[PDB]
Amino acid sequence: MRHRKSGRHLSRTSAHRKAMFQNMAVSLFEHELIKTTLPKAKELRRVAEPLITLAKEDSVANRRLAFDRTRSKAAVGKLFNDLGKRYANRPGGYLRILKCGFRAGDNAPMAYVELVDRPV
Amino acid sequence: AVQQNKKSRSARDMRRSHDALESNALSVEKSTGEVHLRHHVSPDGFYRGRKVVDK
Amino acid sequence: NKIIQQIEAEQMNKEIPAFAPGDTVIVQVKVKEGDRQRLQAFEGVVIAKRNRGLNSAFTVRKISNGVGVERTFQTYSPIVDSLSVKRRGDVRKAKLYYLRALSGKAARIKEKLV
Amino acid sequence: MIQTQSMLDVADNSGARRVMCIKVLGGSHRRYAGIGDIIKVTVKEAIPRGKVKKGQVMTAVVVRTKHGVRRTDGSIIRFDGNAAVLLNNKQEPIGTRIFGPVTRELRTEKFMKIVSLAPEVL
Amino acid sequence: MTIGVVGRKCGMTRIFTEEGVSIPVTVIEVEPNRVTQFKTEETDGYRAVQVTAGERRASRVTKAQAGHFAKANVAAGRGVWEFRLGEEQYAAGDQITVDLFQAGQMVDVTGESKGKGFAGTIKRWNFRGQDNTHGNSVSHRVPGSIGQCQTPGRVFKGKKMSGHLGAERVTVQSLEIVRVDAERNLLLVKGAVPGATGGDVIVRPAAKARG
RNA sequence: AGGGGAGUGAAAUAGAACCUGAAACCGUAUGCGUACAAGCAGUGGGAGCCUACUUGUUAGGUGACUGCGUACCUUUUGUAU
RNA sequence: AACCCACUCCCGUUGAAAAGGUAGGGGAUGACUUGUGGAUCGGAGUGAAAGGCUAAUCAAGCUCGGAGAUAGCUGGUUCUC
RNA sequence: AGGUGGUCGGGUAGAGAAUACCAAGGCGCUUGAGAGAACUCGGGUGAAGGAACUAGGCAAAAUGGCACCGUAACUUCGGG
RNA sequence: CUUGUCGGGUAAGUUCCGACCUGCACGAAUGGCGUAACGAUGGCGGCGCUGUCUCCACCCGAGACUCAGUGAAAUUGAAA
RNA sequence: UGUCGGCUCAUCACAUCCUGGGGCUGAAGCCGGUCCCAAGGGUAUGGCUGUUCGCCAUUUAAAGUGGUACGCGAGCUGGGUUUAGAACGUCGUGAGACAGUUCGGUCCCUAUCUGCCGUGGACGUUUGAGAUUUGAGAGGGGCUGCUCCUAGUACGAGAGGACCGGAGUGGACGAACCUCUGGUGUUCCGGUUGUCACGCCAGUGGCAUUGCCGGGUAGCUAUGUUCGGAAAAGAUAACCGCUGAAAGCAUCUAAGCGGGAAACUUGCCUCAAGAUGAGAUCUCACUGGGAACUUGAUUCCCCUGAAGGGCCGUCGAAGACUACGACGUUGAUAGGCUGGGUGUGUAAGCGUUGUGAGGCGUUGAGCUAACCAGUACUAAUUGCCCGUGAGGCUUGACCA
Ligand SMILES: [Mg+2]
Ligand SMILES: [Mg+2]
Ligand SMILES: [Mg+2]
Ligand SMILES: [Mg+2]
Ligand SMILES: [Mg+2]
Ligand SMILES: [Mg+2]
Ligand SMILES: [Mg+2]
Ligand SMILES: [Mg+2]
Ligand SMILES: [Mg+2]
Ligand SMILES: [Mg+2]
Ligand SMILES: [Mg+2]
Ligand SMILES: [Mg+2]
Ligand SMILES: [Mg+2]
Ligand SMILES: [Mg+2]
Ligand SMILES: [Mg+2]
Ligand SMILES: [Mg+2]
Ligand SMILES: [Mg+2]
Ligand SMILES: [Mg+2]
Ligand SMILES: [Mg+2]
Ligand SMILES: [Mg+2]
Ligand SMILES: [Mg+2]
Ligand SMILES: [Mg+2]
Ligand SMILES: [Mg+2]
Ligand SMILES: [Mg+2]
Ligand SMILES: [Mg+2]
Ligand SMILES: [Mg+2]
Ligand SMILES: [Mg+2]
Ligand SMILES: [Mg+2]
Ligand SMILES: [Mg+2]
Ligand SMILES: [Mg+2]
Ligand SMILES: [Mg+2]
Ligand SMILES: [Mg+2]
Ligand SMILES: [Mg+2]
Ligand SMILES: [Mg+2]
Ligand SMILES: [Mg+2]
Ligand SMILES: [Mg+2]
Ligand SMILES: [Mg+2]
Ligand SMILES: [Mg+2]
Ligand SMILES: [Mg+2]
Ligand SMILES: [Mg+2]
Ligand SMILES: [Mg+2]
Ligand SMILES: [Mg+2]
Ligand SMILES: [Mg+2]
Ligand SMILES: [Mg+2]
Ligand SMILES: [Mg+2]
Ligand SMILES: [Mg+2]
Ligand SMILES: [Mg+2]
Ligand SMILES: [Mg+2]
Ligand SMILES: [Mg+2]
Ligand SMILES: [Mg+2]
Ligand SMILES: [Mg+2]
Ligand SMILES: [Mg+2]
Ligand SMILES: [Mg+2]
Ligand SMILES: [Mg+2]
Ligand SMILES: [Mg+2]
Ligand SMILES: [Mg+2]
Ligand SMILES: [Mg+2]
Ligand SMILES: [Mg+2]
Ligand SMILES: [Mg+2]
Ligand SMILES: [Mg+2]
Ligand SMILES: [Mg+2]
Ligand SMILES: [Mg+2]
Ligand SMILES: [Mg+2]
Ligand SMILES: [Mg+2]
Ligand SMILES: [Mg+2]
Ligand SMILES: [Mg+2]
Ligand SMILES: [Mg+2]
Ligand SMILES: [Mg+2]
Ligand SMILES: [Mg+2]
Ligand SMILES: [Mg+2]
Ligand SMILES: [Mg+2]
Ligand SMILES: [Mg+2]
Ligand SMILES: [Mg+2]
Ligand SMILES: [Mg+2]
Ligand SMILES: [Mg+2]
Ligand SMILES: [Mg+2]
Ligand SMILES: [Mg+2]
Ligand SMILES: [Mg+2]
Ligand SMILES: [Mg+2]
Ligand SMILES: [Mg+2]
Ligand SMILES: [Mg+2]
Ligand SMILES: [Mg+2]
Ligand SMILES: [Mg+2]
Ligand SMILES: [Mg+2]
Ligand SMILES: [Mg+2]
Ligand SMILES: [Mg+2]
Ligand SMILES: [Mg+2]
Ligand SMILES: [Mg+2]
Ligand SMILES: [Mg+2]
Ligand SMILES: [Mg+2]
Ligand SMILES: [Mg+2]
Ligand SMILES: [Mg+2]
Ligand SMILES: [Mg+2]
Ligand SMILES: [Mg+2]
Ligand SMILES: [Mg+2]
Ligand SMILES: [Mg+2]
Ligand SMILES: [Mg+2]
Ligand SMILES: [Mg+2]
Ligand SMILES: [Mg+2]
Ligand SMILES: [Mg+2]
Ligand SMILES: [Mg+2]
Ligand SMILES: [Mg+2]
Ligand SMILES: [Mg+2]
Ligand SMILES: [Mg+2]
Ligand SMILES: [Mg+2]
Ligand SMILES: [Mg+2]
Ligand SMILES: [Mg+2]
Ligand SMILES: [Mg+2]
Ligand SMILES: [Mg+2]
Ligand SMILES: [Mg+2]
Ligand SMILES: [Mg+2]
Ligand SMILES: [Mg+2]
Ligand SMILES: [Mg+2]
Ligand SMILES: [Mg+2]
Ligand SMILES: [Mg+2]
Ligand SMILES: [Mg+2]
Ligand SMILES: [Mg+2]
Ligand SMILES: [Mg+2]
Ligand SMILES: [Mg+2]
Ligand SMILES: [Mg+2]
Ligand SMILES: [Mg+2]
Ligand SMILES: [Mg+2]
Ligand SMILES: [Mg+2]
Ligand SMILES: [Mg+2]
Ligand SMILES: [Mg+2]
Ligand SMILES: [Mg+2]
Ligand SMILES: [Mg+2]
Ligand SMILES: [Mg+2]
Ligand SMILES: [Mg+2]
Ligand SMILES: [Mg+2]
Ligand SMILES: [Mg+2]
Ligand SMILES: [Mg+2]
Ligand SMILES: [Mg+2]
Ligand SMILES: [Mg+2]
Ligand SMILES: [Mg+2]
Ligand SMILES: [Mg+2]
Ligand SMILES: [Mg+2]
Ligand SMILES: [Mg+2]
Ligand SMILES: [Mg+2]
Ligand SMILES: [Mg+2]
Ligand SMILES: [Mg+2]
Ligand SMILES: [Mg+2]
Ligand SMILES: [Mg+2]
Ligand SMILES: [Mg+2]
Ligand SMILES: [Mg+2]
Ligand SMILES: [Mg+2]
Ligand SMILES: [Mg+2]
Ligand SMILES: [Mg+2]
Ligand SMILES: [Mg+2]
Ligand SMILES: [Mg+2]
Ligand SMILES: [Mg+2]
Ligand SMILES: [Mg+2]
Ligand SMILES: [Mg+2]
Ligand SMILES: [Mg+2]
Ligand SMILES: [Mg+2]
Ligand SMILES: [Mg+2]
Ligand SMILES: [Mg+2]
Ligand SMILES: [Mg+2]
Ligand SMILES: [Mg+2]
Ligand SMILES: [Mg+2]
Ligand SMILES: [Mg+2]
Ligand SMILES: [Mg+2]
Ligand SMILES: [Mg+2]
Ligand SMILES: [Mg+2]
Ligand SMILES: [Mg+2]
Ligand SMILES: [Mg+2]
Ligand SMILES: [Mg+2]
Ligand SMILES: [Mg+2]
Ligand SMILES: [Mg+2]
Ligand SMILES: [Mg+2]
Ligand SMILES: [Mg+2]
Ligand SMILES: [Mg+2]
Ligand SMILES: [Mg+2]
Ligand SMILES: [Mg+2]
Repeated sequence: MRHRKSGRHLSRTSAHRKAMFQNMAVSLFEHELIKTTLPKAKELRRVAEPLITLAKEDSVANRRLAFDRTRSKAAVGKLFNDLGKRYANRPGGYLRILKCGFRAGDNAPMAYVELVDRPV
Repeated sequence: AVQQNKKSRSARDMRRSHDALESNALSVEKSTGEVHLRHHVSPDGFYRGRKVVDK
Repeated sequence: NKIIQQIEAEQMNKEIPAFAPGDTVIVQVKVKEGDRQRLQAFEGVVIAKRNRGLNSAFTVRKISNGVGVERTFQTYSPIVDSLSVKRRGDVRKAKLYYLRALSGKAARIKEKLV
Repeated sequence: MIQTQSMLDVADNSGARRVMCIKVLGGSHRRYAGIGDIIKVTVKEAIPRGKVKKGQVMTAVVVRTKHGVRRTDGSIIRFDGNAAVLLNNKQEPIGTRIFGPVTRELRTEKFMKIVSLAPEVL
Repeated sequence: MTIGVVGRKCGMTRIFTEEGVSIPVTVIEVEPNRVTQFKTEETDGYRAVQVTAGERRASRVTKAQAGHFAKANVAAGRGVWEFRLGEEQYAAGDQITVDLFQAGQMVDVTGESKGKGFAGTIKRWNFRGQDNTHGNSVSHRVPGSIGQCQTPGRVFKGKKMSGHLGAERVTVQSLEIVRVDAERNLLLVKGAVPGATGGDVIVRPAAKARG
């Protein structure tokens, strides 16, 4: 049974699931548009979106908290300087998911994840 | 465990009466007339009258 | 769950002072041994607590006549007539279940003076 | 809850130190004995000049359990060990003193004698 | 029996009596039921009343159901139910609230039990497991034997096997009404009610009663 | 890769895995039958429908319904076994 | 510990493997383990002895000959009246 | 997932060529994606009992280091 | 014959230990009777420990299930 | 055609062990003995032994007897027995033997068909559709102790001790549930060992079985909580009758009228019109033309496709895939956000005290999964496909 439970296993251990979403969020902040499998994109918004919320208030304790959850110095600086000021007046919903077909190799459903207000 | 008699031609064709394939939901973009999967970005990179990825 | 909250909120009128795990408390328990109604005292250290509104509870532990006994009280039950803190304890944990394996002088709780 | 092969100490002064449950009485296929339940025990250790011997089969009442007993308001009382009181053929205690506290579920007509002798009744 | 109300299961709580007793209680919210149709002997055979409760948005109501709901000026709700009444009179548009019940008043509650997906014989039928050691080979929770040798030489119909502990319709009998709330439209019933929070339940007077 | 034309040839459905090209086996098209019915699948009877021409005492294809009906070989006193 | 071995459970049994794996186990300066080269063989060899081993073959190896051994025993034996 | 002789063999802990985390160097084991039923395999925790299991404590749980104190019957006087 | 009989151990012991002698059918280098140390050796009994069990519950990975690709096996007189 | 015993799961008979109804008794009562009716439901745990049995210990209302390949190894085991090793007694010159002992000794198979447990697709139910239904039929369930009152009454010299009727509380079994008591909770919070890294200090992160641990939310769950077995009606069994002749009496029977059991039919719960005998009720939708005939339940073309269904998407205490349930901008379906709740237990930085480890303050701080409430910030498109165009004929009765 699974009643009222959140979270996908994705056929990994809990430690390897955590490392993978840590990597995915770092890539998303750096490139602002990435392509991945649809189930992975839906579990990613429960990790990346709370990090953008935390960067709205800039302080030493917040930046350390962001670094503990993204062990990346470039990601901590992209937050707190660009993301967090761009979404200061945005009440959630910072990333958007769009289905984009299937892979040729294994017929896996794919999706686009991008930030809502990319400068371009 | 294995069969004691071989299946007839008719018997195995009845098992395959559920093997048929269904079709997909296709839509046409009003701006360009291009066919795409319903609720999916088109192969040219459009969705709901907007350019999303531009290849 | 919004209307269960209102049904439970009408049954919570007792005073219920503030205490913490590790405190030494005295609980007056209502006993009816027939028609006569008296109060009994239960003195011991609070080893656990449970904050759930109407379903709140706390467990206290004592040594009666060379035998350890511990009772879990329902906080808003009418059987709990009153409660008072005798001493305050200085502990780091929320549940003091390690006191079950300690017996005499090793089971003492430091006192929180202020 | 007490079942066969459970060891429990003696809250009486009848000379026994440890007894083992060998039967839970009062029903076919009955599994557990709680506080106030009559059981059949064998004496495992005894005092040199007690009034019971080692290897003697007799009847006891369970007086104190680690599983505990629940009250009508939802509360529960637990103890740090299992204890029993040995009884004779007419179902009265064999000793003359009772050590440790007991509970109010024991205030029945047939066990009211041992309630009075108990230092504390919880 | 023969008449009841439809409600939603809100959850469980306690009532503390003044003498210090805790009563386990299930809270049932009964929105006031509305009479949609009345069936009599001469025009349907049997004799019953058809009822609805709740609300349903207009885009989700069909034209066949809108016309049925409009013969009685009664408005559309979620679901429709009948109660097989013995000798009672009701007219289209009538209301039925918690006011047909009192404190005391043993009642029957019917619901749809929680669904376990596909259960084994140990959980579904309370079979007993085999050895976990002493040489057992990949057969710890398996059902064992299912028949005999050449005589009959088949499995008997109704044999207990595995699959789908149901989300079925079950009835719990002789439950005591602790509190009737007419202003909040609440029924407080002692004990457990089948189903999950938010499910549909039917409350009827107890069929056995007597004792 | 493989094909559709065009050409060569008496002939490419003689195209190089190349004379002829059977059977098992696998398909596409058309006609009739088949979703309340129990078994060696056939046979005696038999309506209806389709096709052809001599327009029905005819030929071809299907076979609703119904009576009977437990494969072949070997070995045996004896086999649906 | 390495290295040599193979006591127990489980898995695997159409195996990853025609004898393994994980987890535990024994010996581990000696009657030890191991590389290279050499010697002994078919009624023969070798054997701290189990009828063990002698190229996944052993109460007498493999290969080719006598040789189409012999088989009072099973099986099969082909068109018509 | 087997077998195959010899040589080299760093750091921090450590008695160590054990073990753990790393260096130089090498690799992610040539089908993937999902979902999170029974059941099978390999594991974690478990109320109250504590061998009642079973042919049998099989399996599991448990013990586990260094220093010091202390240690029985028996003995071939080494031992135990 | 036989679970001989007596004693001990257990609430209860066809196994175990100590004896008796009626040895179906022990017996002295196919050695008799003892024996410290040793044994992945056989039998019995304790302490600790426990999912072995009462009686199973939850959780974690690998399969099983679905989708895409590749693609076996034993078996088989014919089957409405 | 795998042969004992154990485990798991059973199904039937009645020659009945308990519970139910009776006759006789060498039946005072409480207990019994024997026979008749009755198969609804029940019907031990252990010590020894490979044992089935048996004997013991302690229970129980009771610990039934048998059939089913002495039920059940393509469900498990492998202690016994019946391969190969070794030993004892006995027999044989010996190789060896014993239905005599003793220690050791590999249990294969991915389910085609029938069967069974679940869950779907197609078609039909005579125009189609949304919804609610009757009940032919079938399954489930059905056990029982003790205590008290009648009443220390009937009975009995006493000891002792009821029938009938009423109330309470248990055991075993089953269902549902998670408020409480607990378990779990590798998705929440802390402590800590070794090592590597983030330039370094501080602070953190990876790996070590989740490294080892201490707690714990939702969900799931029992050992926790609640409920159940009925009462009652009918037709009967054995049995007990009423009236009553054949046969002036007698006689339950021949005519007629009764009482009567956990068995049978209902009553309680669940499924149920594929019940092809395909039932019923409420409401909704569709009201254009030609052509050819082999001239009516016919075929073809143009036009027009409603009620509704599905595809698709966001999901679900629903789920193997399905199916089922809610929603799709006229929107709270999912995520986020904002509040709260819950858990953990006083973060970082700074300031003080100390030589330092550490302490103290800011500070019940910081963080917080699945929970509660609100909010369109993100994602649920602006679409396609099925489904048609008034529903045959005969007979009868009412209307026109
Ligand atoms: Mg959810
Ligand atoms: Mg996978
Ligand atoms: Mg890890
Ligand atoms: Mg097969
Ligand atoms: Mg077959
Ligand atoms: Mg065959
Ligand atoms: Mg065969
Ligand atoms: Mg055959
Ligand atoms: Mg198929
Ligand atoms: Mg479910
Ligand atoms: Mg259950
Ligand atoms: Mg069992
Ligand atoms: Mg078991
Ligand atoms: Mg095996
Ligand atoms: Mg296993
Ligand atoms: Mg048959
Ligand atoms: Mg069954
Ligand atoms: Mg030409
Ligand atoms: Mg040709
Ligand atoms: Mg040619
Ligand atoms: Mg030629
Ligand atoms: Mg050719
Ligand atoms: Mg051919
Ligand atoms: Mg075909
Ligand atoms: Mg037909
Ligand atoms: Mg029929
Ligand atoms: Mg058939
Ligand atoms: Mg004919
Ligand atoms: Mg013809
Ligand atoms: Mg015919
Ligand atoms: Mg025929
Ligand atoms: Mg026939
Ligand atoms: Mg016939
Ligand atoms: Mg033959
Ligand atoms: Mg023969
Ligand atoms: Mg013969
Ligand atoms: Mg003969
Ligand atoms: Mg014949
Ligand atoms: Mg045959
Ligand atoms: Mg060897
Ligand atoms: Mg192991
Ligand atoms: Mg090993
Ligand atoms: Mg060596
Ligand atoms: Mg040496
Ligand atoms: Mg040497
Ligand atoms: Mg050696
Ligand atoms: Mg050498
Ligand atoms: Mg050589
Ligand atoms: Mg040679
Ligand atoms: Mg030779
Ligand atoms: Mg030789
Ligand atoms: Mg030899
Ligand atoms: Mg030899
Ligand atoms: Mg030999
Ligand atoms: Mg060779
Ligand atoms: Mg060889
Ligand atoms: Mg020879
Ligand atoms: Mg010759
Ligand atoms: Mg020959
Ligand atoms: Mg021969
Ligand atoms: Mg002969
Ligand atoms: Mg033959
Ligand atoms: Mg032959
Ligand atoms: Mg080697
Ligand atoms: Mg090193
Ligand atoms: Mg070592
Ligand atoms: Mg390693
Ligand atoms: Mg590394
Ligand atoms: Mg490197
Ligand atoms: Mg691979
Ligand atoms: Mg497991
Ligand atoms: Mg395991
Ligand atoms: Mg494990
Ligand atoms: Mg464990
Ligand atoms: Mg835990
Ligand atoms: Mg435990
Ligand atoms: Mg414990
Ligand atoms: Mg113990
Ligand atoms: Mg035992
Ligand atoms: Mg046993
Ligand atoms: Mg066993
Ligand atoms: Mg062991
Ligand atoms: Mg264990
Ligand atoms: Mg282990
Ligand atoms: Mg271990
Ligand atoms: Mg010793
Ligand atoms: Mg003997
Ligand atoms: Mg003897
Ligand atoms: Mg004896
Ligand atoms: Mg034993
Ligand atoms: Mg013994
Ligand atoms: Mg002896
Ligand atoms: Mg003798
Ligand atoms: Mg001898
Ligand atoms: Mg001599
Ligand atoms: Mg001799
Ligand atoms: Mg000797
Ligand atoms: Mg040795
Ligand atoms: Mg040896
Ligand atoms: Mg020994
Ligand atoms: Mg024993
Ligand atoms: Mg489980
Ligand atoms: Mg799993
Ligand atoms: Mg595929
Ligand atoms: Mg596939
Ligand atoms: Mg029968
Ligand atoms: Mg009878
Ligand atoms: Mg009987
Ligand atoms: Mg009688
Ligand atoms: Mg008789
Ligand atoms: Mg019976
Ligand atoms: Mg029976
Ligand atoms: Mg029966
Ligand atoms: Mg019957
Ligand atoms: Mg009945
Ligand atoms: Mg037993
Ligand atoms: Mg035994
Ligand atoms: Mg009894
Ligand atoms: Mg039987
Ligand atoms: Mg048998
Ligand atoms: Mg039997
Ligand atoms: Mg087996
Ligand atoms: Mg067997
Ligand atoms: Mg097997
Ligand atoms: Mg079988
Ligand atoms: Mg079979
Ligand atoms: Mg098997
Ligand atoms: Mg054996
Ligand atoms: Mg031998
Ligand atoms: Mg001799
Ligand atoms: Mg061995
Ligand atoms: Mg068949
Ligand atoms: Mg069949
Ligand atoms: Mg039927
Ligand atoms: Mg039944
Ligand atoms: Mg029934
Ligand atoms: Mg019973
Ligand atoms: Mg709970
Ligand atoms: Mg826990
Ligand atoms: Mg550390
Ligand atoms: Mg560094
Ligand atoms: Mg550093
Ligand atoms: Mg600090
Ligand atoms: Mg540092
Ligand atoms: Mg660290
Ligand atoms: Mg690392
Ligand atoms: Mg590692
Ligand atoms: Mg590493
Ligand atoms: Mg450890
Ligand atoms: Mg933990
Ligand atoms: Mg907890
Ligand atoms: Mg919980
Ligand atoms: Mg009756
Ligand atoms: Mg007369
Ligand atoms: Mg008469
Ligand atoms: Mg008559
Ligand atoms: Mg009657
Ligand atoms: Mg009854
Ligand atoms: Mg009856
Ligand atoms: Mg129908
Ligand atoms: Mg039918
Ligand atoms: Mg109908
Ligand atoms: Mg429409
Ligand atoms: Mg639609
Ligand atoms: Mg889904
Ligand atoms: Mg709104
Ligand atoms: Mg949301
Ligand atoms: Mg918030
Ligand atoms: Mg809190
Ligand atoms: Mg502080
Ligand atoms: Mg601080
Ligand atoms: Mg920290
Ligand atoms: Mg403070
Ligand atoms: Mg807090």
